Amino acid sequence: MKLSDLRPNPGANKRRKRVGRGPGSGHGKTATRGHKGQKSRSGGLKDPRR
Amino acid sequence: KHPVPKKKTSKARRDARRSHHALTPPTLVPCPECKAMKPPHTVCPECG
Amino acid sequence: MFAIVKTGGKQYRVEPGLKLRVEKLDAEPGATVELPVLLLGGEKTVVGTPVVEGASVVAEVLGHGRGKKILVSKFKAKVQYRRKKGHRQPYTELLIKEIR
Amino acid sequence: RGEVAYSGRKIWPQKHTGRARHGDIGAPIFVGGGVVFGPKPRDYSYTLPKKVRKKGLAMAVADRAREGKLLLVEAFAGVNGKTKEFLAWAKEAGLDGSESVLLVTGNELVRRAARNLPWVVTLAPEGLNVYDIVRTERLVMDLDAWEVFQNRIG
Amino acid sequence: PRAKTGVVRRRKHKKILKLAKGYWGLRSKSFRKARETLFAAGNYAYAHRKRRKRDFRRLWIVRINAACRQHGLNYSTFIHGLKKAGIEVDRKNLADLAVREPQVFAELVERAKAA
Amino acid sequence: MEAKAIARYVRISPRKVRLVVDLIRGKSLEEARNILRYTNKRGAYFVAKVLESAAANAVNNHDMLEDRLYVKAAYVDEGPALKRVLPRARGRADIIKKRTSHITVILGEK
Amino acid sequence: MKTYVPKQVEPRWVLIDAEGKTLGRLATKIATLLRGKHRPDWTPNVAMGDFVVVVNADKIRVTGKKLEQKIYTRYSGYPGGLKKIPLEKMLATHPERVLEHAVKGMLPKGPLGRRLFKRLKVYAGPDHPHQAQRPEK
RNA sequence: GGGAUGACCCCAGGCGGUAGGGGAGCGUUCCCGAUGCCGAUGAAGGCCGACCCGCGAGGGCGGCUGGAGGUAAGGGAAGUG
RNA sequence: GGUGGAGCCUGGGAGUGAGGGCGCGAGCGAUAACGUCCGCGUCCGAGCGCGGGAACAACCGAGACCGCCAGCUAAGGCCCC
RNA sequence: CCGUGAGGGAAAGGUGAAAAGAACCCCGGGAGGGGAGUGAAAUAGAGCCUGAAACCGUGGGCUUACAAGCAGUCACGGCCCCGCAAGGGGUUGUGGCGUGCCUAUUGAAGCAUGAGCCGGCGACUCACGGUCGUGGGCGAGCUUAAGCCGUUGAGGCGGAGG
Ligand SMILES: [Mg+2]
Ligand SMILES: [Mg+2]
Ligand SMILES: [Mg+2]
Ligand SMILES: [Mg+2]
Ligand SMILES: [Mg+2]
Ligand SMILES: [Mg+2]
Ligand SMILES: [Mg+2]
Ligand SMILES: [Mg+2]
Ligand SMILES: [Mg+2]
Ligand SMILES: [Mg+2]
Ligand SMILES: [Mg+2]
Ligand SMILES: [Mg+2]
Ligand SMILES: [Mg+2]
Ligand SMILES: [Mg+2]
Ligand SMILES: [Mg+2]
Ligand SMILES: [Mg+2]
Ligand SMILES: [Mg+2]
Ligand SMILES: [Mg+2]
Ligand SMILES: [Mg+2]
Ligand SMILES: [Mg+2]
Ligand SMILES: [Mg+2]
Ligand SMILES: [Mg+2]
Ligand SMILES: [Mg+2]
Ligand SMILES: [Mg+2]
Ligand SMILES: [Mg+2]
Ligand SMILES: [Mg+2]
Ligand SMILES: [Mg+2]
Ligand SMILES: [Mg+2]
Ligand SMILES: [Mg+2]
Ligand SMILES: [Mg+2]
Ligand SMILES: [Mg+2]
Ligand SMILES: [Mg+2]
Ligand SMILES: [Mg+2]
Ligand SMILES: [Mg+2]
Ligand SMILES: [Mg+2]
Ligand SMILES: [Mg+2]
Ligand SMILES: [Mg+2]
Ligand SMILES: [Mg+2]
Ligand SMILES: [Mg+2]
Ligand SMILES: [Mg+2]
Ligand SMILES: [Mg+2]
Ligand SMILES: [Mg+2]
Ligand SMILES: [Mg+2]
Ligand SMILES: [Mg+2]
Ligand SMILES: [Mg+2]
Ligand SMILES: [Mg+2]
Ligand SMILES: [Mg+2]
Ligand SMILES: [Mg+2]
Ligand SMILES: [Mg+2]
Ligand SMILES: [Mg+2]
Ligand SMILES: [Mg+2]
Ligand SMILES: [Mg+2]
Ligand SMILES: [Mg+2]
Ligand SMILES: [Mg+2]
Ligand SMILES: [Mg+2]
Ligand SMILES: [Mg+2]
Ligand SMILES: [Mg+2]
Ligand SMILES: [Mg+2]
Ligand SMILES: [Mg+2]
Ligand SMILES: [Mg+2]
Ligand SMILES: [Mg+2]
Ligand SMILES: [Mg+2]
Ligand SMILES: [Mg+2]
Ligand SMILES: [Mg+2]
Ligand SMILES: [Mg+2]
Ligand SMILES: [Mg+2]
Ligand SMILES: [Mg+2]
Ligand SMILES: [Mg+2]
Ligand SMILES: [Mg+2]
Ligand SMILES: [Mg+2]
Ligand SMILES: [Mg+2]
Ligand SMILES: [Mg+2]
Ligand SMILES: [Mg+2]
Ligand SMILES: [Mg+2]
Ligand SMILES: [Mg+2]
Ligand SMILES: [Mg+2]
Ligand SMILES: [Mg+2]
Ligand SMILES: [Mg+2]
Ligand SMILES: [Mg+2]
Ligand SMILES: [Mg+2]
Repeated sequence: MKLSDLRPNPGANKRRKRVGRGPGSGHGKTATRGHKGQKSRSGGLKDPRR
Repeated sequence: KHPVPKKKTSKARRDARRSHHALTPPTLVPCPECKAMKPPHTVCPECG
Repeated sequence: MFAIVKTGGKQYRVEPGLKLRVEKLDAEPGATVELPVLLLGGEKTVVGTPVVEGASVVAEVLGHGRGKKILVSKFKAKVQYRRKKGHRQPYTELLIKEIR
Repeated sequence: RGEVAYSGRKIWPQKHTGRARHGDIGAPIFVGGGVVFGPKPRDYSYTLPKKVRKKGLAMAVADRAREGKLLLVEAFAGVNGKTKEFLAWAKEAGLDGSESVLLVTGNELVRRAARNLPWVVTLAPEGLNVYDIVRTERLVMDLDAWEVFQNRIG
Repeated sequence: PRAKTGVVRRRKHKKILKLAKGYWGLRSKSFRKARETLFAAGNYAYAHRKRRKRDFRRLWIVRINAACRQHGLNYSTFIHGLKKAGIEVDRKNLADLAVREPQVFAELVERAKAA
Repeated sequence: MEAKAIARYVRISPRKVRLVVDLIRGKSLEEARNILRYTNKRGAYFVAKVLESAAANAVNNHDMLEDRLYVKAAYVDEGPALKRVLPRARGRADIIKKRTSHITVILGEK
Repeated sequence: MKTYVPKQVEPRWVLIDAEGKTLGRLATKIATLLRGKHRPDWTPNVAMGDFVVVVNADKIRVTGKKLEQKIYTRYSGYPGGLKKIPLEKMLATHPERVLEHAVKGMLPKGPLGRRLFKRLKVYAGPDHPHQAQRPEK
């Protein structure tokens, strides 16, 4: 082995969800939050488990 | 009140406005006595 | 003399020596291709039926192409939907040798 | 925006000036305003399971041993450290400086003799780590060291 | 590490403006009016690729129909005659025949009127 | 062979002076000389200087023969604008731009 | 294989009597001729197509009550500036014009359709300029 | 299915799409790779291009400019479009 | 019978909780409303992509993976535009 | 600089290895330029590295004064250019087609929001818990925390605890 070939297994990095970069790219604009009120708002909702 | 332009006028529509803005050169006669050039019906700048 | 032949779901008017581009057909470059037994003579009478049966056109497969890229774009206003796709269409280039 | 220099003052009355609408100029929407979600000091450490470092150490040696690139030596004699003296013992050792070498010995004199070679990295045995095994083409230990590397695994 | 815009956004805009070369006024000069014009020009191109196929056929027909009205019949009967005669040759594209090869065209009229 | 003078940072509005430069272009230096004298705009003063500096540049530098000079090319580009505050009613304060011309006369032989 | 398109053709000329031909039925034909849609090299963007001369206008006949009942309208830019001219008065005043307006309305709109109209020359009764060619109906 | 246990060939199907879910990728800054490699016979950046590769985001290549930097394969992390 | 982008079970992520036109069944209205309220269906919503209806979200036709200067049709059309 | 005052509060870096920072001459009142000279380079000339875009200008090709429009697109033709050529680049005469982008809405070209244009800044993060998944380690077990030793980009130890 050497540092060139080290690398991780095919699971194990994933490497995550952007949100709010371009259209198409999926998430974009509304950033998966979808159209107005409280849940889209910054502090969002009231703690739904109660 | 207070009229205002509704759209920035285009580079073309303004330059078209200026289609009349060109100067015409001064109209000049050669001086009967002196060598030089004069507007007619005026007194020569050299040798009145 | 001329011939009206059919290749790739399309009909073209071939004289001998004419180079022409055609929906891509399966054969090596330089192989010889016998074009389906076609539709018309340039000496007239021979027309007939779907196809005059047994008279042929032979053409040399000159090589295989890919056409100049066409950009296929799709845009839907106020829905935030755009797609951009390049497409270039495979072809085969032929030389018309003789009309049999 | 809370940590930037500027005032807390509202810049404009908020209605009727014909302009957009603002707070303090510390707001991240202003040039010179605060950053949003940018870096703060953080500690990147985590605790890798000891068994996993133990194994990966063993495995990393093994990978070198299975290449035949491990060599254990006794005593040097390229000691009393002078990189000239080490360079001799290294010649007889067949290490020509054509492959990076990781040299593990507790002998401070041999260590400093090799320290300055571009192709040598050196360690006390108690600091054997896998990152240095993998960086180096050849692994070289003495008979101490290798003894404690052994007692360290298991 | 901070990754600022740097070179990227300029290149993106330059790309579009190259595509907009030749458009009127700001539509070639301004990244936005360029981008807007392109959206159009891209859906028009797709629409008119679809409809170039229609546009050409309509011309062939007017020309076919014109030439066999010279020989005294319709387009509509003529096509039936050829459907009858098995002559599904014509592929209206060959009104090339109708113009350059008149006597070939005439023999096709005849084969058509026998039905 | 050509000769050129450029007056730079001439404090005048390009549109205004460009208009007289338009008067003398492709003209023989002798009529250009007359036109500027009897053209009434502050722009003739300036172009005249550049003209002359370029005609002078022709004879003493590029070996160009004064009698054969005409204006082969010429133009005014627009230098940096001096900006000043103009106080208005109800506390207002606009900015007038006092603008700047870079005048170029380029001479050639007929 | 590209579709054929003419190089410059030479204009043919035609002459029609129009006496007793009806109106829209004559106009239909004059239209197709003007366009050149009989010529089977016809092309939409060109203006290849016959010039047309018509004599014995004023002698067009029409069916129904249209001589009294059919009105042509003309709007000036001005208030109340809509003029209503009944067919009979037109024929009695500017016969032709009745064919001209019938063919104009039947040619395509545009710069080219406006040129084709220039190639229709309509006269009342007989004669005309004689130095072109002109076959018949 | 082919028995290459395939990374490909053949056959048959599906492939409008906002909210939204899922999946693959492009690029940007930084790190290891790096005491290395590219570089004045010209780095980055800029301006062109009708050429090549890529579905695309992009990557090349040539010319001009520029005059001191740049940074592979493979992986890591983010003030990343 | 039906192998279907069917069904059922467990669990991760949602978004939605302003609907609208049309048809048919009612109520309210005046056997008014481009009215209003329910029911069953549909389409627009998201198919303001395509053909027809002069033009026109939802009426008729038809579910647009890409390319073709090939063919057959739908609705609607075939005097000229 | 703004505010009576508490107080608010900016912009603004880069010639060149080296000033060798352009003597002298010419136009000019100066400014500026033109030669000369320096320099590897002077569109490195001090309003100085690179020098993008909006914006303005000179010159050249095609084009346009009986046509009408979200400015394009598809076709054919003219002229100009590159080429060996069926080739391609430019431009646009005529013909077909064609209701800007974003936002918000049941529904917008909409006579509903937003935007003069260009460049640069600009918004899903981090910590600690949780709960799922996934990659690995060990598995009736798993695992250390604070510390301590070592190292100076070396790791180990530590079993309280959970
Ligand atoms: Mg997604
Ligand atoms: Mg979505
Ligand atoms: Mg969500
Ligand atoms: Mg919103
Ligand atoms: Mg919500
Ligand atoms: Mg808040
Ligand atoms: Mg809140
Ligand atoms: Mg639209
Ligand atoms: Mg959109
Ligand atoms: Mg504060
Ligand atoms: Mg503060
Ligand atoms: Mg402060
Ligand atoms: Mg306060
Ligand atoms: Mg306002
Ligand atoms: Mg500030
Ligand atoms: Mg700051
Ligand atoms: Mg090394
Ligand atoms: Mg090394
Ligand atoms: Mg940095
Ligand atoms: Mg940014
Ligand atoms: Mg079709
Ligand atoms: Mg048929
Ligand atoms: Mg005042
Ligand atoms: Mg005051
Ligand atoms: Mg202003
Ligand atoms: Mg398929
Ligand atoms: Mg889809
Ligand atoms: Mg679907
Ligand atoms: Mg080298
Ligand atoms: Mg050199
Ligand atoms: Mg960089
Ligand atoms: Mg470069
Ligand atoms: Mg690098
Ligand atoms: Mg950010
Ligand atoms: Mg389902
Ligand atoms: Mg679920
Ligand atoms: Mg509710
Ligand atoms: Mg809502
Ligand atoms: Mg409700
Ligand atoms: Mg409802
Ligand atoms: Mg009914
Ligand atoms: Mg209703
Ligand atoms: Mg009702
Ligand atoms: Mg009702
Ligand atoms: Mg419904
Ligand atoms: Mg909606
Ligand atoms: Mg909608
Ligand atoms: Mg649907
Ligand atoms: Mg509409
Ligand atoms: Mg319609
Ligand atoms: Mg419709
Ligand atoms: Mg529809
Ligand atoms: Mg489909
Ligand atoms: Mg003060
Ligand atoms: Mg310096
Ligand atoms: Mg020199
Ligand atoms: Mg330069
Ligand atoms: Mg320089
Ligand atoms: Mg500057
Ligand atoms: Mg430098
Ligand atoms: Mg500079
Ligand atoms: Mg510029
Ligand atoms: Mg010009
Ligand atoms: Mg007229
Ligand atoms: Mg004209
Ligand atoms: Mg057009
Ligand atoms: Mg908006
Ligand atoms: Mg709203
Ligand atoms: Mg509303
Ligand atoms: Mg509403
Ligand atoms: Mg409007
Ligand atoms: Mg609006
Ligand atoms: Mg309003
Ligand atoms: Mg509103
Ligand atoms: Mg911007
Ligand atoms: Mg998150
Ligand atoms: Mg967590
Ligand atoms: Mg978690
Ligand atoms: Mg496990
Ligand atoms: Mg210590």
